[PDB]
Amino acid sequence: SMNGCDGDFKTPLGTVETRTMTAVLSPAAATERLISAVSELKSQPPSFSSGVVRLQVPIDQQIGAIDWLQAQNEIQPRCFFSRRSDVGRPDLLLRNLVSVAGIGSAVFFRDLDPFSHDDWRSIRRFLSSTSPLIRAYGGMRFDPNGKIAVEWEPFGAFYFSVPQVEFNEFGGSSMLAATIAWDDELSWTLENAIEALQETMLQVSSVVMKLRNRSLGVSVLSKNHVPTKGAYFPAVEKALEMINQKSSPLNRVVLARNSRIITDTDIDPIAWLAQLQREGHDAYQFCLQPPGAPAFIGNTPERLFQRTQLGVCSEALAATRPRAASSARDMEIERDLLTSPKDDLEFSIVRENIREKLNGICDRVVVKPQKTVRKLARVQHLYSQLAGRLTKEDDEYKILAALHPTPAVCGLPAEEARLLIKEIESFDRGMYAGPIGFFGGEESEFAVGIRSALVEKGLGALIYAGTGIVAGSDPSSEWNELDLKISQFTKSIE
Ligand SMILES: C=C(O[C@@H]1C=C(C(=O)O)C=C[C@H]1O)C(=O)O
Ligand SMILES: [Mg+2]
Repeated sequence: SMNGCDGDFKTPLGTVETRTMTAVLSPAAATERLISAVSELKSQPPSFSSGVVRLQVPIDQQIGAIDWLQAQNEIQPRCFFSRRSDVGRPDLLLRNLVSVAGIGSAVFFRDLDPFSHDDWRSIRRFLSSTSPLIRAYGGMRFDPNGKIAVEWEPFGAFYFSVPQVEFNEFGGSSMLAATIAWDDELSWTLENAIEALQETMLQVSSVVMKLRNRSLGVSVLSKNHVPTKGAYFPAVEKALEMINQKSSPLNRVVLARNSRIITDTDIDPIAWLAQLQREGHDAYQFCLQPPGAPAFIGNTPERLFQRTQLGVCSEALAATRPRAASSARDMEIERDLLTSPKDDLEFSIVRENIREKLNGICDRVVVKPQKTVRKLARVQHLYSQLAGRLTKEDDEYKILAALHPTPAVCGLPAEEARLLIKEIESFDRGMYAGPIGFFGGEESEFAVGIRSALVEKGLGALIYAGTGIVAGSDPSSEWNELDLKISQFTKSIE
């Protein structure tokens, strides 16, 4: 492929364009027609020294993108993204993509230095408002200045990629697409790109089985935590005095745990993700797997931001109490959350901090509601949606730079929290609690990379979770909460 960060981001490409083929009925037909479209393009090519050409075949059937991805060979990077069902909740910004899978890279974007405005421009060079589905999938480290552990090395400080071949799932139809990207200045010519693409296309599988199985077929040989429970309690104790004494301004710090599971045979991360998706309501599903890397997957409720043209939306998601088995206990826990003066104050400093980030960029911000409880499968959180209008679409980078990270995954004051995390946590968060999603021309959307796992062949998996330590947090209670948060992974692996 080619690293678009190496490109001349101030010089526009020769073209960025989408070509739609006649619709077919099945994925096997789509794969054959797409092979033919790439061939025809090779024989009647564009002649620019740089460009992006997306060729897409509509499929009349509704096919799950994760089922298509499951059928594919290990052609990396592997991408997956499915936005939230957003059931019943208002869309404050007042054909839609249900899921997308990608294999290979038409162009990728990676650096060891933090994602910068120039990097954002480098990606924007490959997108266009008139090609809405040309999108770059990936994310950014929680802390792009932290020490990178080896398991996170392939991800860099950030990793994005336009798929070589992708499957788009819509409400009542689907689409197979392939993307040709090239830049002679980077010694990745149109002929290089077409040749790489034609090899991948002959490897694409149309045996798209509809998956059902609950058994992943792996035995867990051990489970250990970093930190262990014996190291965690003192760490939370240390944070709690910093908060309650008047030497440290700390009011909130999110402290995380890496739960390591060793398996005999390799976990299939796409199969695992597929099982979280059928059981995951109102959540983002994602996979990011750079070449030669473990697969970063997640099923997260939390939006960092969504942008549609000039409208930007984010949310404040903080505090955690468990769900209860009985209806009366569940409601009592919920009312406790909604009425506690302490929780109100702790949630407010999160909501108001995010509100003002948006307020610094948008003319005016809407907050709705001020405070409710968002109920998930095993936990429930306090919650608030915040939306604002950009003056210009190019302010997208400002949104991203202002919001990541919010106090929901880092803390307050940000400076003192971020450095306590650096000193207390002995593992690399990597892209856990980092932005994960995609850039597009007129639309971009990023989840917060929580409720996620790193899945490594020949090893097993790292399962991540954190909790907000605030005045009055109970170490035993928070430890139990970390177990509840990773429970969607630990149950389904069995
Ligand atoms: C840190 C994440 O949880 C986050 C921290 C919130 C809290 O303060 O409890 C709850 C929702 C998330 O924003 C995680 O689940 O790993
Ligand atoms: Mg807490």
